[PDB]
Amino acid sequence: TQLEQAWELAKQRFAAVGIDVEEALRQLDRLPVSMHCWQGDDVSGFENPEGSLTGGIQATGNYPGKARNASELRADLEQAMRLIPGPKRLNLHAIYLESDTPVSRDQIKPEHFKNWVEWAKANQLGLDFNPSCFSHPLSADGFTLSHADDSIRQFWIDHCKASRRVSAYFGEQLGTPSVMNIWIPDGMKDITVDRLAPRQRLLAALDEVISEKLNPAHHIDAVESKLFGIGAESYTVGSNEFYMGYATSRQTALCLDAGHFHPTEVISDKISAAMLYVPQLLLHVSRPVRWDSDHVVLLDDETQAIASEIVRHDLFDRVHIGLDFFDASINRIAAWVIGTRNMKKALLRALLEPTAELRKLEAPGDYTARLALLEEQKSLPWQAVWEMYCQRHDTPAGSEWLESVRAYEKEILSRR
Amino acid sequence: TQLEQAWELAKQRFAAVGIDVEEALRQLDRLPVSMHCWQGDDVSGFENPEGSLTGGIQATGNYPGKARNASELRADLEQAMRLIPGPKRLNLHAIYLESDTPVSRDQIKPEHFKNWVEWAKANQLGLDFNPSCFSHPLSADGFTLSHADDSIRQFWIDHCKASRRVSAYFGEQLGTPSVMNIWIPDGMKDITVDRLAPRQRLLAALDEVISEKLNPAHHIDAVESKLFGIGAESYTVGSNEFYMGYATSRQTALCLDAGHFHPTEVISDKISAAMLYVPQLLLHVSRPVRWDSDHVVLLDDETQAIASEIVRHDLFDRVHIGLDFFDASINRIAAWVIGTRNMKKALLRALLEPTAELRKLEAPGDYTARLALLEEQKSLPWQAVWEMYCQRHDTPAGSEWLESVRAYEKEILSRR
Amino acid sequence: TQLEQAWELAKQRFAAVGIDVEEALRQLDRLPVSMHCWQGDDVSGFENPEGSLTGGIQATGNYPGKARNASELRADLEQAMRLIPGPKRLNLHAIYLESDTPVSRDQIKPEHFKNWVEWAKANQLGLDFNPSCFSHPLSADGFTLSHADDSIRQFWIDHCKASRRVSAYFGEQLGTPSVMNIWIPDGMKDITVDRLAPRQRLLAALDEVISEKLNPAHHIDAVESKLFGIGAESYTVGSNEFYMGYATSRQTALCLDAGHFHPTEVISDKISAAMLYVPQLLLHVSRPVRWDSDHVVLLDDETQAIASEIVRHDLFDRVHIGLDFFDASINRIAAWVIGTRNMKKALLRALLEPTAELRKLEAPGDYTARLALLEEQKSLPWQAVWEMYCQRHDTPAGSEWLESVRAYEKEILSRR
Amino acid sequence: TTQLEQAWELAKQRFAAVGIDVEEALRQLDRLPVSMHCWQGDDVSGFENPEGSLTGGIQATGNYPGKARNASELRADLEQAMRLIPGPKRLNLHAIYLESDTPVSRDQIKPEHFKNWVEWAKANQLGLDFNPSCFSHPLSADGFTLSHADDSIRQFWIDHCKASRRVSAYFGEQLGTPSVMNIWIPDGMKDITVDRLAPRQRLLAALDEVISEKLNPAHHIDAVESKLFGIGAESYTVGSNEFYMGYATSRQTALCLDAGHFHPTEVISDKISAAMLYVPQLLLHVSRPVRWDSDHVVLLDDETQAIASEIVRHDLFDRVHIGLDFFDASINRIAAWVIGTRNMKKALLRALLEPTAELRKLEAPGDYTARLALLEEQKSLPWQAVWEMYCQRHDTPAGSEWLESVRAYEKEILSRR
Ligand SMILES: C[C@H](O)[C@H](O)[C@@H](O)[C@@H](O)CO
Ligand SMILES: C[C@H](O)[C@H](O)[C@@H](O)[C@@H](O)CO
Ligand SMILES: C[C@H](O)[C@H](O)[C@@H](O)[C@@H](O)CO
Ligand SMILES: C[C@H](O)[C@H](O)[C@@H](O)[C@@H](O)CO
Ligand SMILES: [Zn+2]
Ligand SMILES: [Zn+2]
Ligand SMILES: [Zn+2]
Ligand SMILES: [Zn+2]
Repeated sequence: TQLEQAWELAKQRFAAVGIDVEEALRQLDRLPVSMHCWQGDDVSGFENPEGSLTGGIQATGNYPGKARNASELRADLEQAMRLIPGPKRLNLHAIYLESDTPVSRDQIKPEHFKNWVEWAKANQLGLDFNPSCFSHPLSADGFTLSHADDSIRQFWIDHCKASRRVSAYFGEQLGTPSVMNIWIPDGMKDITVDRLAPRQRLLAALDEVISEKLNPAHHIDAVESKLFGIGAESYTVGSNEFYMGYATSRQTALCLDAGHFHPTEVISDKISAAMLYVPQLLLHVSRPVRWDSDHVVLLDDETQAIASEIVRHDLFDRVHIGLDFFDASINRIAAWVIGTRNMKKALLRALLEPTAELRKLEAPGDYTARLALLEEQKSLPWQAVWEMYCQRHDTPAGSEWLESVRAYEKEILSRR
Repeated sequence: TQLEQAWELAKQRFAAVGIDVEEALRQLDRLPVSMHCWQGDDVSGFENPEGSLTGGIQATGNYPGKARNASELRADLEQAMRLIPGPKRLNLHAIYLESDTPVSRDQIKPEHFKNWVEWAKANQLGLDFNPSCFSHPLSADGFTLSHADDSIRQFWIDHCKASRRVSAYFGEQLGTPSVMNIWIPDGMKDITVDRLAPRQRLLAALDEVISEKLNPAHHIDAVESKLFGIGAESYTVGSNEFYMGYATSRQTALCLDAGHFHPTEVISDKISAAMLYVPQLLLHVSRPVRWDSDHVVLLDDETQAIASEIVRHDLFDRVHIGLDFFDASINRIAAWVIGTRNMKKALLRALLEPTAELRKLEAPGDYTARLALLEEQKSLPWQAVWEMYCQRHDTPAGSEWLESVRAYEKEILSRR
Repeated sequence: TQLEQAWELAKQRFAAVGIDVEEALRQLDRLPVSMHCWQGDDVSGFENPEGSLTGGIQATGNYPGKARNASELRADLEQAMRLIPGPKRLNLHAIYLESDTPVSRDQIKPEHFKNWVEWAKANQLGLDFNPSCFSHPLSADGFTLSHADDSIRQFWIDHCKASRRVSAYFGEQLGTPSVMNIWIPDGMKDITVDRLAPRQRLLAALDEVISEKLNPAHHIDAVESKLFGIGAESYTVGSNEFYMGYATSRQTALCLDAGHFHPTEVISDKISAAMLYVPQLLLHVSRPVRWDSDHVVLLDDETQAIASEIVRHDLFDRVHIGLDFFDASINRIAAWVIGTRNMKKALLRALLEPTAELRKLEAPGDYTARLALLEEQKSLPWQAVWEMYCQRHDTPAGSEWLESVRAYEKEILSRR
Repeated sequence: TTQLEQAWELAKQRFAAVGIDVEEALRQLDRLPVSMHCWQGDDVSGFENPEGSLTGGIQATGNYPGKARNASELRADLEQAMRLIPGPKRLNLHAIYLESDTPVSRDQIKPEHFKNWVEWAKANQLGLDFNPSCFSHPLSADGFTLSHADDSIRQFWIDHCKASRRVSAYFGEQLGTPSVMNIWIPDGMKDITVDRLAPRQRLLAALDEVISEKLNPAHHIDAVESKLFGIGAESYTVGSNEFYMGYATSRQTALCLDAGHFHPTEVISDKISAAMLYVPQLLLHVSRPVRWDSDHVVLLDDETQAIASEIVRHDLFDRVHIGLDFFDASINRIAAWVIGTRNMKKALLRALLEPTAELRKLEAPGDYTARLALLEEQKSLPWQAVWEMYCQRHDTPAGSEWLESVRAYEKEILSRR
């Protein structure tokens, strides 16, 4: 009732401002968030779980309950999924393959993802994918695709090519393209003499990695740039410009990770620029805290700004919204929960924006009104709309979800 | 009715989290916001109205309607005040003095501020003050109080000494101490050989400037650092360390300006640290956009942070909340309206936080719940609380205030 | 004699480390620096000299002696040039035209630059050009090529196409291609609603601007990204990505200005990535000081970094080196002097690097040798090498050149 | 003569032209010791628990072989570096570097657990500086130590620090030079924080407790080191800049400024003149951050140079304590120390060779053109020959050759661990 009242009051309020709450909700239903699987087990995977996170990335904290196998992960995702309203997808890492016998990265197969697929099918989730170019013996020098050693490079070329097939298979089965993100950690710790050659090797390898033409309705290739990593602070082969060059020149999607840029730099600004040269965008929405730290997405400035950028431009299809974080210092199910929910709260908010009006004031140089309107948006009752969205998806509206998380912990997590 | 309705619902919602919205309102009214006079006329002042803004600060935009005299300013202020709910104060600069005849900065007197005082009483506003140490022949070298020339330096000293006397007068008259902030533009543009001599002279001058012991119930001295300014980019005499040092040893108030630090640096963090060392804090809430640009204050991450830090620690007495912006690209009144309501909105939300519980969770390492609840706070119905606050203060609840501005503009600003 | 000896020694030290100093000088002679004309008059131009620098760019300080016409400018330039060893070019702005009658920027013609051309011929200078998209009533809104108004746009587009015609003229005449850079201040000062449309317009306009096919051997087009400017702090139409995309897609040259990026962002890193996609690069070596302040180029980390990347990669043809600074607080000739000499020094030091060796150490994981070998170069006698370069070029090797300035000052600048 | 001699003589003249006395410079360089950090020798592992994980928000990156593994190795390693670095040095010790047969609780160390250090110090003519170790420890696992809400955890840390003070004083007493004892804690939060006051308040009262024992300034100086953020502690730092500036001022302790502990673009060279008008002394942790407090080797760069300039400009020979702070585990540790050390010294030399008075004078006259121009020209003045001469005079290799030695030491020695 309370929700209902609150909701009805809000319907009016916004109605008065040319804002349709019901259309907003419906629109929110068209914006699936691809939840990254790796937040479930600290990016450990099933190749070699107990094994060491490498690649300039680090999961911090020692919170208990990480999932230890596929079975647990899915149980975890599910618990998470039932507290997050609306559309979601699952973003899988090659290292999350399910096999009886070990599989050389350069030999993976669709079959090794069969259980995921099936589960996706039963959970009504699309699947996204990623070759795993880190935490590997051959990723030990700090180079994979750009590595000078031909064999090494080949092996990474081979892994990604195969990964494309797994992806293609995902969409074939699921009926939704699987976006396949290519992120390599390649780079240097200190003053480099040759940033050139390594960029060149990368270029050619990427080239080779994409050679195989696959059906766009099943699969999409994306590239992710990064500024620096722990242990590779000085130079990243695959820089922003490198990939911009690449995505543009080869027409692949471009992945923009919110924690991968310079201080003060924001990907929300990059969206509109990039969409004029690259077919599609993949966004790894992350919260960086002074480094690509991978903290949990908040309902904050940048998250909201990203959201607006998407929504304002009706990028329902060319933008694949993903999450990218891995906080190991809190309950991971909650992490996913909070992050996911925030992303959606940010999208809804953007969807409740009287954008045409504002676009309008703006085009007219009425910057006073622009500012004023945007700021007043913040005090409109959008919470009421969020809470109803939750309820229509039979998801807790408020803090109560924590209880569910606290109960699953008790019964399941505490015994791992 | 609707407000009353949303109000009532919010009352319960918050009550459920142990928050008494009524109390919150009462507390808000204990948090005066000191509106800066200079946004009204782009810091032109009345000594030399038309006659260049200098010191590394600048007002941008050529939006019409700026006040041209004290009369216009008070009128503009008043319009602003009626759209801003609750307690406010006016923060004045010396060049805003009123005299028939010109007055040397080194010879200002209370009396050049009499009108101000009477208006202040009429409007039930408190007054704060500031020596004007820029826009002046005597400051064109880029040094005032740190000036090598004994004469010039003496002039600035004397000017600030007189100032304190003005300020002290305000406190006496209004029954509320007047905080007088000390801000100099002293610095260098390029590579500097000696950052020491200027600082030594600044130190000596300030001591000289505050040597006259005045009644604390009437006046308080504050000092504000800065990192860089246009045309004094390389070095700044009164830096952060300089003034933390000064305020700490001399026991003056410390002034923290949100647009005065390094990229990513935040004053929110500084509050709790500084207060452990200085007797009072003066906050210059400002929005920087890649420089000390003085844009209008938004209800954003940082402003919220600021509000939270104050409130969480019951900083009602020791913190003097001020604004510091000067957008000349939009309507000045709106500027003040958006900024002040934004500050108050942040405080109010801060007042509606279940800090005790959060504190307690935090104190137990319950970081999962801290983050969750923190985040869930963002969706509690504070907006209903704000709107009733606006209402109880006969202030517009929403964007309708823009119509008042628009009206005033047409009928009065259009005529300037 | 002293110099002579210094040389021999240096000559030996270096050979001792696989470095041929003769060969460096030779190489240095293959690296011209394009001196920006605008430093001589604080970007006043001849169109409307006494008129007002607009564009989010600024010139600070009030150092006397500014040139006020082509004559002075060329006079000041020559004094500079005689104090700067080796190759140079002049980079001209459209507003530096010479006409008896005022010209609409959309109608400039080669003939408006004939004097510059003949002067260039007499001084063995190549010439570079730039359309002027600021300090103009048609730029007063903060938009030019991306203006929503078709006519304004048109105006700017037109101006640009004409510019290209002047540039080609230069190269046909001079026998070396003129690089024509396109920089526009378009952006917003505050929170922007629509970042997409202005970029779409920009895009289209650009396409139109470059439509007229020119002789590559005479003319080259370059686009220059920027992050933010004063009074346009919140969003910049031609942001990094926009032009990265653009240059790659249309295959124009990319212009990298060292003062246009985020804090801590460096163009030195961008060189080699950009070069795998764009056919050419134009560098605007500048020194930002917490904003694109345009201070004089120092022989510092980034300047040196920039030089290394060029040299390391033998980008003797695809990279066009130019300066970009305008300090109005010190003698302007001095400014060019210090600036270009510095750039030249950075280049030589880079040419003195035992690159093939370091490259090989780094290819082998010999990071220890790398780092040490890198820092030791800093103490080899490159100076004996520089000073000889200077002697051979009949330029002061040392600080003595300050005297020629001081004199010129007296003698000339002093009457202005 | 030797080429070096030639080149020296030439510089000798060039510098005398600008009024600089090269011999005077070298003399001054010898009054500016660089306290080398011991932890670069073993990736901050310590001896308490040599392998067993670095914590507190700092990390050593790189898997370069050879790390020293005990006080003997460390000492030998330090020696090799020292022979390749000219002039004055000091050694900066951390408590975990203690030497004991038995295991010692941090809160109970004693002067006796560093006796070998002291002895070797006198032998080598090194003054010793010190530090309590507040990380890589079970009682520091929650991320709090001196500011921990827990009374016992707090007490523990407090006790260790108090104790650390006695060792430091004992170092001073023995070496005849005060030992600067730096206080750095990793205290902070990884994520959004509710109560930034409480901890800071606790830290405050703890510090007061920590320095309540009156010791001989001639033997001991307490310094406090602020930090912005650490890995796993990115969002809040108890001992923030303002925290310690306020602390050092109000308590008159020295203030530690770590070149890698501040915001993007923030520089410590700027802080020196400011800081010194309020605090008695300064301790500098010259370090090279690369996007985070990563502890990369100090180079001859813009900031290192500026740091030096600021010290030398104000003849800060006694109130400024020049230390190094870096830990790169991806290259030969000896080389690391060597590079960093000489670099600092190179910078210092440059400052000594600068014509300050004239520069200062131009500046005081608004002759900003001369100033800039002259600053730039210093840069191509042959300070190098001077440096090569400082090297020779201290029987340290002048150039790159030092690498050959590191090479050989690694072959024989390092290549066996
Ligand atoms: C697991 C995943 O591939 C990874 O987080 C990348 O997206 C990258 O952003 C981290 O540097
Ligand atoms: C007008 C006012 O005194 C001024 O804005 C100062 O507070 C300072 O923050 C600007 O650098
Ligand atoms: C004058 C010149 O065209 C201009 O400075 C541009 O290069 C741009 O870098 C300034 O923001
Ligand atoms: C080992 C040493 O105590 C440590 O490096 C501190 O100085 C601090 O700067 C690292 O965050
Ligand atoms: Zn990512
Ligand atoms: Zn201020
Ligand atoms: Zn430029
Ligand atoms: Zn340190």
